[PDB]
Amino acid sequence: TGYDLSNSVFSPDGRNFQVEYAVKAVENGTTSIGIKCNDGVVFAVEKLITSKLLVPQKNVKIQVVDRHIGCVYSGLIPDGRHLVNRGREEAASFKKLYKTPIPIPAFADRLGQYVQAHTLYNSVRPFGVSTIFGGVDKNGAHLYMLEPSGSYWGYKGAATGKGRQSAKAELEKLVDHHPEGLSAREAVKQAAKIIYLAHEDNKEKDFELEISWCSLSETNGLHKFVKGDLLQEAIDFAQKEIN
Amino acid sequence: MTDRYSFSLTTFSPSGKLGQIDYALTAVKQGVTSLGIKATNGVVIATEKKSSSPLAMSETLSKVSLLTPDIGAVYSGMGPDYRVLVDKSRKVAHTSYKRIYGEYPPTKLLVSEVAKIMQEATQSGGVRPFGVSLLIAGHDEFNGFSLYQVDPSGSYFPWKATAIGKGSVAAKTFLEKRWNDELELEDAIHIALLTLKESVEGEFNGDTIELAIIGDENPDLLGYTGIPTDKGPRFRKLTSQEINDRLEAL
Amino acid sequence: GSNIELHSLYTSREPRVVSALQMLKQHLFKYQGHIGAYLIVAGVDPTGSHLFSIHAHGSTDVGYYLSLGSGSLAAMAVLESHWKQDLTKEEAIKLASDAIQAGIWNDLGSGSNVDVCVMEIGKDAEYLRNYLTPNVREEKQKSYKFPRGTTAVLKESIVNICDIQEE
Amino acid sequence: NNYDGDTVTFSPTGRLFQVEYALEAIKQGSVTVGLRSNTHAVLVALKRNADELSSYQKKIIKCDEHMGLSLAGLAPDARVLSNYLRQQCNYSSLVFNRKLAVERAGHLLCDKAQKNTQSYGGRPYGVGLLIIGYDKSGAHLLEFQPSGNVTELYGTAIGARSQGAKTYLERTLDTFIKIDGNPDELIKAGVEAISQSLRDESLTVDNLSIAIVGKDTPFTIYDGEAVAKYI
Amino acid sequence: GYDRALSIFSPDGHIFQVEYALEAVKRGTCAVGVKGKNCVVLGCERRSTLKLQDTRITPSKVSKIDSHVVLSFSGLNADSRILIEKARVEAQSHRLTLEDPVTVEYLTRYVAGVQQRYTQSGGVRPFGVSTLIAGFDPRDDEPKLYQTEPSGIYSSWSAQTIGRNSKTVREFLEKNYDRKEPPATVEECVKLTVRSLLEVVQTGAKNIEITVVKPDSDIVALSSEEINQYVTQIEQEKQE
Amino acid sequence: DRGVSTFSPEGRLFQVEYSLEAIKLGSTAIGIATKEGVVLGVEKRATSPLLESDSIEKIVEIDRHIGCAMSGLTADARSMIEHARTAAVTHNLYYDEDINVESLTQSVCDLALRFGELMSRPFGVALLIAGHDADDGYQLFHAEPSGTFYRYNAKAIGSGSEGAQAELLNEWHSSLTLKEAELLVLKILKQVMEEKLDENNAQLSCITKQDGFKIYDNEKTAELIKELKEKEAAE
Amino acid sequence: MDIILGIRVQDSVILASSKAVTRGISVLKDSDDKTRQLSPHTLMSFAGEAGDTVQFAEYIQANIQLYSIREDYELSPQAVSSFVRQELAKSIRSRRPYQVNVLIGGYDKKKNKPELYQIDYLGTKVELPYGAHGYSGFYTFSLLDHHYRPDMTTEEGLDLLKLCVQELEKRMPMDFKGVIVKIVDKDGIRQVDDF
Amino acid sequence: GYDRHITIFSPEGRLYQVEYAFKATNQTNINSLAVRGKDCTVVISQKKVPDKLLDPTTVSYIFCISRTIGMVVNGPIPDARNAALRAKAEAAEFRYKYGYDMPCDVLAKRMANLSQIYTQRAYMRPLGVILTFVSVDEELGPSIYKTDPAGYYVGYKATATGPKQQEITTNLENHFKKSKIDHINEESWEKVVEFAITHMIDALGTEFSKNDLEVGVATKDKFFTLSAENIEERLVAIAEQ
Amino acid sequence: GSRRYDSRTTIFSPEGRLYQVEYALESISHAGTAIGIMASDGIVLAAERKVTSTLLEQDTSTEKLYKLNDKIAVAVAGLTADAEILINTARIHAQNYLKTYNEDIPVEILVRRLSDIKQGYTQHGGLRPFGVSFIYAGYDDRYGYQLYTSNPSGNYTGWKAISVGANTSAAQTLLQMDYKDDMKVDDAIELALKTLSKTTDSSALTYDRLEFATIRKGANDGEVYQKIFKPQEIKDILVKTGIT
Ligand SMILES: [Cl-]
Ligand SMILES: [Mg+2]
Repeated sequence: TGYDLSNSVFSPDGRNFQVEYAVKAVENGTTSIGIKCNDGVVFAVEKLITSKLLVPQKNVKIQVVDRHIGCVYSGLIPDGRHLVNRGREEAASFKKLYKTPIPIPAFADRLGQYVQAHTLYNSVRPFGVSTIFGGVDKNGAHLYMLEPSGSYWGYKGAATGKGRQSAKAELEKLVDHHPEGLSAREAVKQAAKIIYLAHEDNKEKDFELEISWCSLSETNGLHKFVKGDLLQEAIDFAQKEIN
Repeated sequence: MTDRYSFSLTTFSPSGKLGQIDYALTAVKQGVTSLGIKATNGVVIATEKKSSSPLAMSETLSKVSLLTPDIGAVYSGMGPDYRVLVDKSRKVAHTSYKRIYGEYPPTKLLVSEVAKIMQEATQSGGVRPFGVSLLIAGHDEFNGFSLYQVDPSGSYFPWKATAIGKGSVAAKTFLEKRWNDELELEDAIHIALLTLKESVEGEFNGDTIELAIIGDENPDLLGYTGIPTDKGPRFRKLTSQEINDRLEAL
Repeated sequence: GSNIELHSLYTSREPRVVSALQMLKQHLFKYQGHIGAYLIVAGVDPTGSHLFSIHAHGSTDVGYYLSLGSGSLAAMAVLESHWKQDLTKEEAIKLASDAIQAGIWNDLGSGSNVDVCVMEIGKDAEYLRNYLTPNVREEKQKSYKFPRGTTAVLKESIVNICDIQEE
Repeated sequence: NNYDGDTVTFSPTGRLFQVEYALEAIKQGSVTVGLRSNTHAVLVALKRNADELSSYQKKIIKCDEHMGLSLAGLAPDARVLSNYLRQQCNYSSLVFNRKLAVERAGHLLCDKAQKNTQSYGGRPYGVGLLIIGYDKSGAHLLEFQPSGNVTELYGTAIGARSQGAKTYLERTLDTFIKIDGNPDELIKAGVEAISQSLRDESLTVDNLSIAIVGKDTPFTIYDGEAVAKYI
Repeated sequence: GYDRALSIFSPDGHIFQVEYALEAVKRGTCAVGVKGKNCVVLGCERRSTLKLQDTRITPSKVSKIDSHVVLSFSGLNADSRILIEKARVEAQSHRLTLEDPVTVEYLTRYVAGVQQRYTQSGGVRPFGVSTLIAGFDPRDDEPKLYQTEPSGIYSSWSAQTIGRNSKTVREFLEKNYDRKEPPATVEECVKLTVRSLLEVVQTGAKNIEITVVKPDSDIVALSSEEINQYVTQIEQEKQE
Repeated sequence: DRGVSTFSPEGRLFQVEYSLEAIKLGSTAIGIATKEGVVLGVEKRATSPLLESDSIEKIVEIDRHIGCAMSGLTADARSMIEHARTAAVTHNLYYDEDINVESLTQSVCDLALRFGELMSRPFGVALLIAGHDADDGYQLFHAEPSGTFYRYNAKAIGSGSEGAQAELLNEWHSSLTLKEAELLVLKILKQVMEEKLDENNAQLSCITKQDGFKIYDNEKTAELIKELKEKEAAE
Repeated sequence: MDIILGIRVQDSVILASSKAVTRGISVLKDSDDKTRQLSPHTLMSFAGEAGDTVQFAEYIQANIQLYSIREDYELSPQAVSSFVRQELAKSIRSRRPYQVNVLIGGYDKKKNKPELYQIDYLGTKVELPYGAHGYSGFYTFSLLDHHYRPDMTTEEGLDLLKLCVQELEKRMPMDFKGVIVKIVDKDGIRQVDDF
Repeated sequence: GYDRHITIFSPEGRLYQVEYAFKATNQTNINSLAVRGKDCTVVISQKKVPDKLLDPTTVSYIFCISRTIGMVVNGPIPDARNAALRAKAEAAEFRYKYGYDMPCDVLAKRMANLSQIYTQRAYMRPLGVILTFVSVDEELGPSIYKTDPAGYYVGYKATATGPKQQEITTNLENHFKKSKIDHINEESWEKVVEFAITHMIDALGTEFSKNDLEVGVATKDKFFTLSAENIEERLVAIAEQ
Repeated sequence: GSRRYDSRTTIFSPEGRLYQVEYALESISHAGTAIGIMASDGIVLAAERKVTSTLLEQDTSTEKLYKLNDKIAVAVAGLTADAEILINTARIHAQNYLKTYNEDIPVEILVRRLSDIKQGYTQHGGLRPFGVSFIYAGYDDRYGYQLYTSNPSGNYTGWKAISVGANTSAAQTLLQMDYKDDMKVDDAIELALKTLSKTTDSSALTYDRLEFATIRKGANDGEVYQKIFKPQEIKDILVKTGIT
């Protein structure tokens, strides 16, 4: 034993226990989801209201990369911010050299390689976040989810955090009941519902809903936050479904 | 990041032993048998092509390697370590010698350079020793034919004949009885094949044995004509057919 | 040539002309023409037969016939007059040496003898040092061998070239 | 236990103990309170002395004309982080002729603290900060933790016995937020809030430290007889 | 580069590596320094376990740093060469920039500063050496004698000893050395230095080295016979 | 083993806390600030009678208006003093003025936590930095290896610190004269010292606006010791 | 032109160096000693660009004195001259070369022979019976070609040197304000106070 | 027992971190197979999409390194992509420096040397992957070269990698014992892919749908992967005889 | 991080010893014995090769005696590979001195330089020390014939006669017994071989198990010659002295 004391050490299983311990930090975090729709993607996240003293709508969790990519994550919030800062540098250098905005699969690997690099040495710690991200590019809509190991895949729907099992079950129903696809405005409504349903795992403290989206028709392929009437419409739809 | 292993991973123990070097020698002991014999007019080096799978093409894996036109090398121990050493050995023969003096280094000095590289892996920061022992056969104008052994420590010794790896203890005894100072090259090849048969279990033929010589100059292998002083490489790898011909007269 | 040999050993393949071409031009380009090397590179490899020229600034050119140096104009005049497609080995050697002769006779920077190298496919390359020798010095009218003792000397001494001796 | 030797090591439950131990240093530190209205933002800090001959350790640091913070924990670490903020506020002014946003100031602190939690050799910061400021979107109050977590709040408190002041502010939320165009009453609410965290000792003239920033009010610190008014 | 912190504090507030360096000094051969009214004498022990030695070429224990200052030591011999070299370089550097040779106090402060630096620098261990630095300042007739140690602290001494069994010879010097009236002559000073070593040395043959330093760059090392005469006179007076 | 910049479960840096233990083993140093000046006094503590005590330099000048006393691993203080002197002189070069005592102290304390795996460990010495400037007048600071500095009306550091600090608690008042402070340092030093206090094993110093920083002669201190003995015998 | 001369006789080396220091239109000093003692039996005179001359001489002096202390031994004049040459040969391909010419006069105690070395700023070393740097050689070399012997005494060497200085004072355009003369022999280095 | 944490020798002369990297290779529970035709080299690999929420098009362990070279990986995807990106960079650099396309065997050697360095240098860990490179080389013809965490590499007539590699290996061994040749004597690559799939079915004892497999094909001057519909056409032909 | 695996090669024990230096000396104590004897008219270097084989090519072999320059040579005891690193450094140092001062390097200066390099590995860098002990045999015009030894600690000392490697305790006692100051080279040759013959762990001392060298002024007039003995020449001197 002692194989779990240092990062980048293979155990006799062939496992990196330090990365597996980073996953525990992710599982401890709040719920966040992603939904791939007809011509874009929708992101949503659970924000726990620790106290009345928290200013509503101010502590924003979802982050934009470039102008067409959205990023949300569960786990250690600072680690997620560090990853997004890197993502922004990666996207900037891509656009600098190649002119076109970075494609989503291309962007996904840039994060993947960077996270994977933090499993190669004992002088660094793995990332304590699973990141759900995506957007619209020349080839259409893309949704991805990236783990502490550096592992990522494309997704129809994605979920992580403390209420991931509840969310995953809800996402699986949508995939089955909508083979032809889901619209952007529908996805926002469904996203709200799923976060509310996933909140049963964090039911002690009340929460604040935060949604964003990229859509070719609704947002011209740019990342925007869901605000005002459209946000309230999604909250009402979500509240109606739980009752 | 940064390589933060700037300290030695090989250190003296209370008994005065250098553990990592001893353990590297143990890895060499497990390795497949290889040998070298020196004749009056040449040198022979040989080893078994231990194929990991019958689907694998064992011709693509070269255990016996040309370092210079007149110097060859064979090993016992960890194959990957050997492969990188051959790369470095080839390069150092150019950078530290040929690009300075306009000619290939003599056997002993190339061996000295390889030995240096292996010593540094025994003392430098954040590295383990090489897990191989090399046998380097070669020829040069002023020293003639020569055969050297190089160990993980960086120590090297000249030999009339020797063996390393799996069945080296038995093979060295076999060579002591057969070796004399009047051997011709063909006689040394014959003795090499006899010695190597003892350590091999399965098939024993040109396809499972790798054998090369340092002998006469080969103008046919030079690739060009017109310069009298350039007479061709003394290193030659024996073909599968050439080995089988000598196995009939065995 | 050194790096090509090491490359050939690494790859277990015979070297290609385009590899030497690429390595040369990238080296020369890096030094911005300060390495004054103007080369004609030729050879045969598994891909076929090749002929290139290299300028000191790093530009390369492809051709069936090329000439470089101070006598390149004298040589190219011959090549442009006598070159044709589908030349034989014997016709090409003649054309090449004729082109060099044009330079030897007409260019002051060129002279003496003609060296040749033939690189044919599926064969060893033959280097023909002093293929032609049309400029041998005529016999001198007189011998200038001096009478021994003609030169005035002040001192003599043996020089010790040997190492330090035993005993 | 076995996973608290350095900051580069997760525990089996996904915890970073060196960060948690750094968080502990804040709890040992003296209490400090932060609160704001729509027009002004106030910092109130209980200063601590070594003994009767000693001075009372300063808790509040000015970062710019429109921004500053109060500290709780390792004071030298607060000096490093406040110096960084001073430079960042200054870079924004010199290059962009732009006063640094309080939210963006929080983001910069978060990212600086984070690098110290993921790399070998270094250590987390051992201090918690309460940043107040007035920018183009009005008054702001931030809470910085050396884990990297930064939070925008109406009011808060950090340090020893800070739970008492935090509960008071949670009750008074609706009242003190409405205190617009009245600095003295907003400070009164802050002084009354920090009083809920006191035991044995009371607020004296060289014990109390107050700072304020607002609409037409540069970041200024009040100490000595300047705070006798509020005792 | 190798950056590892080798010299560090322990729970009881000790730097063990610095303290273990003092144990290396305790193992080293005894060295003694005594200053008279117009001179300083440096005595040194030579362990007689090593015979068949070539005393012409063997590194002498007392080293000249400049023409007016000398340095002896106790502890690791290899370590002492590094300090001596640095000290010699600084002595010439001082002459070059200040146009005046170093004071004995300055040279001591430099050597002590080097020793200190090695107690809080990454990747290095402390020097296992304590030194006795003696001499006369330029254009000054007041004798100077300083001591340094691995930690980096230094101080001036009327008389001092370092090395193995230094506790015994310090005991001797504390009762025999009078501050109000120090050794007035060279003879008296050398005699007291030899006497102090004879408490520890064993045989008074080739085991005692003596070096006398006088004002105005007047440094001389005594021979075997010259020292043997002191050894003879001391014991003949003792037989009473 | 373990990191040099490691936090304990209580939220303290191991190495900093251990360096504080080394300072407790050091010789006593006392500082007293008054409206007529600041007095600094130290215990020399010679290890042997053959050691020439006047070479023991535990009180040190930083500038004409700033002095400094030390306690602990005194060898570590040399680089701190060198930095302080450079900072003081450099500021005068850049600004044509004396540097504030607090600003000088802050500059010294910035070195404190520059250790890791920069220097390999914290300083094992505490400093009493005393001085005067036009803005804040006569001041006394206590600079630790934690990087923290407190201002003090009076302060004792070293082996007899907590016993001396309790004595300074009672004796100090805001109307102390310089002469009264001098005797008070001598009184408390004599109380906590192992060996009997005299002019050779103890040293006094002061900083005034007029004369600047001055280390006292052994003849001058001897008279103050004699003056102390008589006034204690007076009641 | 900073006149520096050197003559090697039977049992000693004699160096003569001008006393004037002229900066522009004014003679700032008329008693300047353009030499440094490298070791008890080795003396180096120098001439070249302002500042560089002294900086170089003192740098060499420091290095030789360091060697003497380390080894408790005096380097031979030949060894010192080779060290000096290498420093100048290193210097000439530097960013800013030392613009200094030197003469090294020494007495080798091992061989019991005087030795004179002439080294220019490029690092060009030659051992000579007599030498000079700058324009002085244009007058003195031919004069010494006529009057020199290897078996001359020190007194004859000084008379021969007076003849050089008289010629320089007659035919050179600058007033170099006379010379400081120093003798290097078995007993060490001494200055001739009346010349 | 720190000789099991970093890449230094144990008393037995073993590198335990290298051995444990070999075990990580099978973590994905996927089996791959590679065979050579006359004009082509075919590589097939099992495809497993357990989650319904996954976009199955993005789930892949086959990589297009260069126009001519393809690579299948056995091991975790992060290490797989790490190796893929490096191989792509190396292949591109090679073409720029030496003026011709990097051969399959040379790339394999280069990646093997990089792997060797991780077994010797302490600060770098081995990658828990086995890399199988395939191409139709312009000199050597159809080529299969495989690299592992030890830094070992060799050419192959055919090969298999994964948990059930031995079953596939013996199945292939027995076929080449009958035919007595070093390749699949077949003109079209379509039939070579059919051979590969057929012999994997026989060895593993499992039937495959179009979404259960992943196929890569190397021909002269290009390497390409088959779509689900291209594989379906392949499965239909197998069933009809 | 990496700290976990650091052996800390450059630290003191509680007793004030350098662990790695002490263990390196333990390694050297198993190495073949090497002896140096200094006489009035020259120096002898004798050394024993370790358990050789009949198939070892002796005439082209060199594991013990190495040439640093024309005036100085060394006998090695310990790791040969480590020794060659230092030997090549020493060879360069001698040439640097010659280029600078145009004189051959004094023996002590060369010895001090190598000894300072060894010292460095014990004080800083975190690397293991060189497991090598040298016997330096050399000549210069200042001190004449000189014998020195250096060990992994970087400490060096001068000697009239000295041994390193295996059985030095026994070897030093025998040398101390029969050595005299007015001794000559031919007598020193005999002493060196007789000492090895008694201290050897082998059954008998033969030519194939020895390396031998002399530094003599026995060169034509005032100059010094180095003689590295050939196998046949070692065989002859063994018969002459009456050992075989
Ligand atoms: Cl490579
Ligand atoms: Mg010249």
